[PDB]
Amino acid sequence: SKDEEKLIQSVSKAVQYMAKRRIGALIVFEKETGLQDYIETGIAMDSNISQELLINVFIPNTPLHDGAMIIQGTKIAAAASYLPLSDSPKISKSGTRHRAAVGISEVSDAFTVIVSEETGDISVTFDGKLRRDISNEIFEELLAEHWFG
Amino acid sequence: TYSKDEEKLIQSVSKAVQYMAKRRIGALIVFEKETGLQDYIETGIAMDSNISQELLINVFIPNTPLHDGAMIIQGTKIAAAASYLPLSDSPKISKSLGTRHRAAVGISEVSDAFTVIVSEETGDISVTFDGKLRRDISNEIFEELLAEHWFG
Ligand SMILES: Nc1ncnc2c1ncn2[C@@H]1O[C@H](COP(=O)(O)CP(=O)(O)OP(=O)(O)O)[C@@H](O)[C@H]1O
Ligand SMILES: Nc1ncnc2c1ncn2[C@@H]1O[C@H](COP(=O)(O)CP(=O)(O)OP(=O)(O)O)[C@@H](O)[C@H]1O
Ligand SMILES: [Mn+2]
Repeated sequence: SKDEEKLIQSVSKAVQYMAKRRIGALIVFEKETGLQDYIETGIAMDSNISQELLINVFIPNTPLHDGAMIIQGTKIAAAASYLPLSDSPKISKSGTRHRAAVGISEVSDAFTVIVSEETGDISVTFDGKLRRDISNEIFEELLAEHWFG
Repeated sequence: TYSKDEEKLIQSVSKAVQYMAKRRIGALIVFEKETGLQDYIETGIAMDSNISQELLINVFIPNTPLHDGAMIIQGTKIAAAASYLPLSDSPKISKSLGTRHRAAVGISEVSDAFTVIVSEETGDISVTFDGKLRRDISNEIFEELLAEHWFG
């Protein structure tokens, strides 16, 4: 819908911004698995969403950059939350934010996007499986589909 | 005298303003009284967020989109960031002063809002209300003024 696409653009434009600037980011989009347990380990925001706020949160050396940001519907549920970590061998040993995204994907049906601190690649995790280095067009397609759809 | 959650907030704000004072990070926070600032809210970015010391710090970090302009609070929620306020033209304002000070004042003039400013250059905490700017208040005085202007 017309309003849903503004949010996809807001999110998609923020991760592209952080991709080029090499800012690591970890954003969880809640489906039907309740993530209120993982929200409560972070800082509550209950915030509306905007490309500018998404970028501010993940600025390095800031309080909210540490941990995952959790989205519930149209609002920022929390920032700086910690997700559990998977120990599966398929994970390449070459980041923790990648560990956290797979972790939450094994324990929930959430859709998580990761931007790599070192490479700037856009990766996603859902259904316990990591999808690495996807293009922006592919990312918007998947985000639209898992987030609303 | 004040509710436990009400005191949660002050502290939150108070710890955020102190952190930014020592680091010389400029900040501008407007607390809405009864004059509606929705016109000034609409010039920023909407947030409608809850308050925490950590978010207040993130907003005003230099070189970020949300740092330039004012943060406007309505009750318990951050209404918007990067809002712009009118600039005072009073002759008494010192040429030495920053735009934001100029701004706070301005806002003071046309509304009954309570505005706090931390100067990038000195780290001094100043507050604004009723067209009057009171410079360099101490942290203890700031919590007193904020509590009474914010929650009456
Ligand atoms: N429980 C948890 N759940 C989710 N994310 C976490 C987490 N603990 C830490 N993080 C994220 O992990 C990031 C830091 O990871 P680090 O301790 O620097 C190992 P790293 O990610 O491999 O660094 P690198 O990516 O540069 O190699 C933090 O910035 C935080 O965002
Ligand atoms: N109308 C307004 N309302 C609120 N804040 C304002 C404002 N106009 C400017 N500011 C604040 O003023 C600060 C910049 O001070 P200025 O006097 O404008 C030097 P500047 O060139 O604008 O700094 P810049 O280097 O960020 O451009 C900005 O952080 C912004 O926060
Ligand atoms: Mn200037």
